[PDB]
Amino acid sequence: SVFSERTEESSAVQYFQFYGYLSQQQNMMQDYVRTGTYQRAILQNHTDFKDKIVLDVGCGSGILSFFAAQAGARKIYAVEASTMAQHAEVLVKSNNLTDRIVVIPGKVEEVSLPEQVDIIISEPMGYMLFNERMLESYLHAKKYLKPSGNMFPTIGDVHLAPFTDEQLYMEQFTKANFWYQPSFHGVDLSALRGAAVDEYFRQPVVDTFDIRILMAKSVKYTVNFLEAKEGDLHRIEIPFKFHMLHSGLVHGLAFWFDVAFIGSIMTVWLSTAPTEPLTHWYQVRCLFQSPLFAKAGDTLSGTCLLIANKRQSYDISIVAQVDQTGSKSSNLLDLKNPFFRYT
Amino acid sequence: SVFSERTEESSAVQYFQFYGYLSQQQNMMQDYVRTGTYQRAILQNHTDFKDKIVLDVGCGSGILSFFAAQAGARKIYAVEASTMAQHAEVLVKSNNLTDRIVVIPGKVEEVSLPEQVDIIISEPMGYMLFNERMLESYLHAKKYLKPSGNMFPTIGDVHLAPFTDEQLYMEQFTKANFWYQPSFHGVDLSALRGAAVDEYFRQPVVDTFDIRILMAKSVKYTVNFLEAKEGDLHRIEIPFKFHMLHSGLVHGLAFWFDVAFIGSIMTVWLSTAPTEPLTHWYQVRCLFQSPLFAKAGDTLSGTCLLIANKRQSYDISIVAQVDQTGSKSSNLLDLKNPFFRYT
Amino acid sequence: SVFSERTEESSAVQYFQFYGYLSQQQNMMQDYVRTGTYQRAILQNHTDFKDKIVLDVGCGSGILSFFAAQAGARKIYAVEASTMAQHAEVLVKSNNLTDRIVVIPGKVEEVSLPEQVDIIISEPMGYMLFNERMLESYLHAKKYLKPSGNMFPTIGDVHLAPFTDEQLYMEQFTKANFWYQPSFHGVDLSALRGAAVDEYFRQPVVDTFDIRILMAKSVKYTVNFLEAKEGDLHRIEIPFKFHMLHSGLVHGLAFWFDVAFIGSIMTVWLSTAPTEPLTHWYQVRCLFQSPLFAKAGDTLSGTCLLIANKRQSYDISIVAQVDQTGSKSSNLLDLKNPFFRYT
Amino acid sequence: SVFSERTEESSAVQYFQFYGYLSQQQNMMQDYVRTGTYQRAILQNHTDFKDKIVLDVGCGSGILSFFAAQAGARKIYAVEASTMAQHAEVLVKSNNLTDRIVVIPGKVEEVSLPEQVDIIISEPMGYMLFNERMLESYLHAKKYLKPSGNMFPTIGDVHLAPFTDEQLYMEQFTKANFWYQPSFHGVDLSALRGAAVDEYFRQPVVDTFDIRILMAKSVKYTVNFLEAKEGDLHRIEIPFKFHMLHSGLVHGLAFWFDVAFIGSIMTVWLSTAPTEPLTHWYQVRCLFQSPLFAKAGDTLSGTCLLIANKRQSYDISIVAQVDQTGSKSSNLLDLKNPFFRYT
Amino acid sequence: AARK
Amino acid sequence: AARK
Amino acid sequence: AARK
Amino acid sequence: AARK
Ligand SMILES: *C/C=C/[C@H]1O[C@@H](n2cnc3c(N)ncnc32)[C@H](O)[C@@H]1O
Ligand SMILES: *C/C=C/[C@H]1O[C@@H](n2cnc3c(N)ncnc32)[C@H](O)[C@@H]1O
Ligand SMILES: *C/C=C/[C@H]1O[C@@H](n2cnc3c(N)ncnc32)[C@H](O)[C@@H]1O
Ligand SMILES: *C/C=C/[C@H]1O[C@@H](n2cnc3c(N)ncnc32)[C@H](O)[C@@H]1O
Repeated sequence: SVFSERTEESSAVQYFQFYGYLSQQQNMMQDYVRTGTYQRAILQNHTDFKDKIVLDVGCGSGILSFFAAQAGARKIYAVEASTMAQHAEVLVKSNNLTDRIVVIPGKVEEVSLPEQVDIIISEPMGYMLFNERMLESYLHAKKYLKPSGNMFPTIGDVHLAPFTDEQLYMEQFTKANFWYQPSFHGVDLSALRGAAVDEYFRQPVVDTFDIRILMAKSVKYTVNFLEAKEGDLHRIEIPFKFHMLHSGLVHGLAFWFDVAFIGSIMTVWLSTAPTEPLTHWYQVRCLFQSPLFAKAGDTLSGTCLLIANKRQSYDISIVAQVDQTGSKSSNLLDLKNPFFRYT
Repeated sequence: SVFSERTEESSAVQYFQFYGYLSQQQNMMQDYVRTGTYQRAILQNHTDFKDKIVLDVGCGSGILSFFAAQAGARKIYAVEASTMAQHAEVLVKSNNLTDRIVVIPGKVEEVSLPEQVDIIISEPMGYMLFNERMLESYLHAKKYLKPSGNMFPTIGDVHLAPFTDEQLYMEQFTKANFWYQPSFHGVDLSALRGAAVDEYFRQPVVDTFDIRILMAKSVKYTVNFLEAKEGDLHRIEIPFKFHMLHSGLVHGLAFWFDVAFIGSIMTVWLSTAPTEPLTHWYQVRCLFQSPLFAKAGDTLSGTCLLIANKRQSYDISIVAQVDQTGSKSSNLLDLKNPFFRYT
Repeated sequence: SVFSERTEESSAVQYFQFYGYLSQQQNMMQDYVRTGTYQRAILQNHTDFKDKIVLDVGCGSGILSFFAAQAGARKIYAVEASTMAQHAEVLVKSNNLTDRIVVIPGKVEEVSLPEQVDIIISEPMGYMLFNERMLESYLHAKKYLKPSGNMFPTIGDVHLAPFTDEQLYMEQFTKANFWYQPSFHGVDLSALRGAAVDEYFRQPVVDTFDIRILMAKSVKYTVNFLEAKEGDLHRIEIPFKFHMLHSGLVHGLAFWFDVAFIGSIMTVWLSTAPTEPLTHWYQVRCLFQSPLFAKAGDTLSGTCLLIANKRQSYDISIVAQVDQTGSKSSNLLDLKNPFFRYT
Repeated sequence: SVFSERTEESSAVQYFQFYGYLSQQQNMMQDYVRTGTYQRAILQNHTDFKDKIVLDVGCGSGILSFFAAQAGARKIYAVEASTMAQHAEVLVKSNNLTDRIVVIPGKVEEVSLPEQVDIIISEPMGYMLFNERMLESYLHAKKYLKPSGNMFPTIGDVHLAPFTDEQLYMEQFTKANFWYQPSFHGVDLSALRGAAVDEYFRQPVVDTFDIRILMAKSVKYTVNFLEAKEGDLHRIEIPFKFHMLHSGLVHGLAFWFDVAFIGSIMTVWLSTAPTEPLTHWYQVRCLFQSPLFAKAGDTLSGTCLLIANKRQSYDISIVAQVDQTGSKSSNLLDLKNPFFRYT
Repeated sequence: AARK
Repeated sequence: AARK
Repeated sequence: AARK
Repeated sequence: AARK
């Protein structure tokens, strides 16, 4: 299938096992910004669901299917590849919705639907929006969508902005300098210090932060889920040209995302920006190997290239330079192995 | 290979990937109780290494091989299956021990050593001793051991004792009762209540505790690595009969382990008991879904049964009953997915 | 007959038996807030008593009739159905007030008075105001009241507000969880946990609490005793709409009451609010079996329905929902079997 | 029937309403001495139950029937008159004992049993053994017992002993002296002080105490349930002659009780004595109206006469004298209305 | 104490 | 608490 | 906590 | 700061 050719089976097994746990469902459900905004987006756009046919891609416990039923949907096909599908079926039975919600266990790329649907709903967003590569399954599901059907969420915006965080940067060497000692119990570890530094810098930092570390207004990359194709997510090139609002040392780029539910009645936004209440997506920061000095008015230009890999994530390549001085930096990061710094 | 036949490939990939990270090596090396005791056991039994052939199973960065070299070993074969083997070779060269430590990359069940060894050293202990199933690889390596050869560690003692900890029980119990809400955002979750409780209490709790919570003297199960065969660890049955020294609710069984290095000069112990300084193994507690009420002087009897699984861990079965009242508690736990509670 | 048609004989027997004890009379009389406020309301409104004809409904030991005499009443008919009427007549004689206070034993619904009265005094308030159903006898006694006569107390205000109290909730939850044991002395009680939770949470909790637990400004329901008909109290519907001032878990609704003595000189208030000094009425809290999560700014709306029963109390039904999420809670409580938690 | 002829219907409705609550069952079940001793008595005498027909009088939740089922009983008929019978048969079905435990709702005096039984089990003991008058129902149940059948418990011993408690005695007048004041809010209450004293002295005191207050060895009144007739409990004359072991003021008599389960294998005792751990029966104390001075070596003789009444309790008449001085006192108490002084 |  |  |  |  399209999923199998895209995914190492060892990665897929560990991925769907992770989502088989009720504790993981609970963690996402207790995110009030997340769950509450999805409910409002669906209920306040009730005409997009009243007497409609709905597909729920990756329904988990089925909470979005229940919101679609609260909004008056006639039939909801809830597809889930993890063992959580068994628990969703129990909830559909116990909530007396067997006539209106049909749980289909399996991958959306491999299951069969009895009919085309009017609207697709899903939560395909990972870290930095794209992590987990679930957006491809979401777009793949458009093969079940009627010609003028809708999608909830409809569009996604990824934001990038340069930041300064001297303490976060120096922290990488503090940790790596453990190896810079000539007699650890009699052993000289110093030859591995450089490898330790490289390892820490390859890790994106999943964390929240104060918005005053940002040094320029964000740049935005938009995906229209109604138009985008699966293949458009294999290689995501995000050029940027920041006009620096503040002078200082740029230590990397910060990432966040917003999705929009564009309904017939209204548009509802779900935002993970650092100016908004914290969600379980937090924000993501990728450090530069070498910081770049920039003064206010300067321009920091470069490219963030996301290359999809078969571990359901992306290799991140960031290149940046201060145009006025020519000093440049780069970094290669593995979005699959982030550092969860928040406490 | 013996390893491949007993391990799922998705789990083994995940496992050796985890141990390829220098940050993980640092975390173990910074445990001074662990590292200092290993060096003590090796240097103080230097006649066990002076001019001997040594096998180091799962050498990681190679620190135990360096200790064996400090003790005067003539040649040390350092086997490591993760990508850490290449970092170990870097340290061997930078420490000018290429004439004495030979890194052999691969799984110890699949490599070939050029000669038999006088002594095997390793750190095969996981959580609750048995997690990671590395003891089987350690015993498997005895095919390379000469008749009167030695093993470091030589024996392993698993201790178990009943504990009372109302706060811990209520923490896990409260988490599971999220799934009691009859109207989570207007959705009835209560049908999944029982499944949630089963999942949460399947998680062993890894952290430390004050010995005041122990309700009886520990029962100990001993594995003699010199005599045990690899297949002995497929099914581990630990019967127990506790003489309750205090009255109260028995919320589960606490586990820890000690290992002894039975050298020719002296025996050195490495202990993870709660009466001893904390190590990175901490201690492990298996909670009962429903605690047992016991009176001082009662006997708590039963069996702890560990069935080795294909995820390099064990399915744990704990059945315990208060003999004086017939009150019984049967529990299943998945050692591979624990709750890391320490902060 | 009006009384006997609405009360089961058995309950009426134990009710008037309870009030026949001098110990109980002392317990109410020692409440200085209660007794002092009544004397203040009567003495400071002496013009409502000077040379007036008074009816004291449920006079107990007669204290309120002595207050009316101190304020100058010409004649006081003190009616009391319990055996305490014998003791009241003893006090009337010993205090040399036989020319002013006439004890009439029996139920106010069954006795005969020689004349109409200018003012009625009574203490008809029970827990949550309405318990004991004595307000109906108080209103029934208006058949003896001259056209523009007064009533002391004149009006009654019931206040209700949502509260957070995890400790109280867990206290009752843990009690009910005794019936979750699968091996109590070898017996599985778990099938009865549902019935246990129902039984335990039907009990209103009578005690006092700090005002910090209230999550919204109280809603008030007013009964004007000058206008109300005794049948108005058979079915009391209290709709409510709370504007949540704090985020958190709503564990139930708290209740208290104030009564006003609206005399010709001044209005005197007797308050049982948690902001006021404690009285022997304390406060009343109805717990939800499952708390509702609410955010500050949300609206908690529903209906509190009190239906009178033949045990001189009320069946309480509380339906509440968080409007923003559709989260709903329905509860049934037995006001005559409360949990007296004060200690 | 026998029950209704001897019981006021109003007393009977409250009685069986009280035992219909799961919280009341829990209180008795949580009494470890009570529940644990009943279990041991039954299980340690397995030959009295194995393959036998058993009658459980007033089974409540059914715990004793499950113990009898644990002991190998062939068939158990569990009779219960309160609404707890519905909960008992829920447990019978839940423990897969529908084939061996038959729940018969109703009074043992009015239900029909199919077949005679080998042994009757029950917990008919109330305060000072006889309160609640359930021993008569227990004895009435012998109409279903096989000629040489057995009864568990087999015999009951009520113990009486003189005590000294100056503070308990003076405490009655301290409480009554509330009424001895000439201007309680302007009212002379003093004429009711004597009535208040009389009221307090009619109440037995249910609480525990230090055994150092007991002034002589107890005298014991024994009921053999295998021999006693129901009519033997209508008028229970307990003569006593205490050989005083201590000199001092005797303020009244303390009461407690033991029952014995006389099985074929062994005899097990359940004791509520103040020398034993506290049970939910506590102990009972009845004050004399005036204390008696006695020296060690004196004899304190008299009679405790228990007269059954229609409220499922006893009127207690105590007369006592110090033989060597002629000093005498007495009291008349209502066991239906005890004072619960414990905390 | 209280009123019941 | 106590029995009754 | 956070997703993944 | 634990093993695995
Ligand atoms: C972020 C949440 C993802 C949820 O969707 C499920 N899921 C991922 N990928 C698929 C495919 N291809 N088909 C069905 N369901 C999928 C995850 O298991 C999780 O519940
Ligand atoms: C707790 C430490 C484990 C170390 O040993 C290595 N390791 C595990 N299992 C094997 C096998 N079968 N062969 C070689 N090395 C092994 C881990 O990679 C880790 O360094
Ligand atoms: C809260 C105090 C109640 C007092 O009033 C007496 N009482 C209750 N109900 C009646 C009726 N219907 N008639 C006369 N007295 C009544 C209670 O006995 C208590 O003293
Ligand atoms: C102390 C516990 C008594 C239990 O026995 C029940 N009970 C009392 N009296 C009777 C009669 N005559 N028939 C059946 N069950 C009886 C109480 O209800 C309580 O459960």
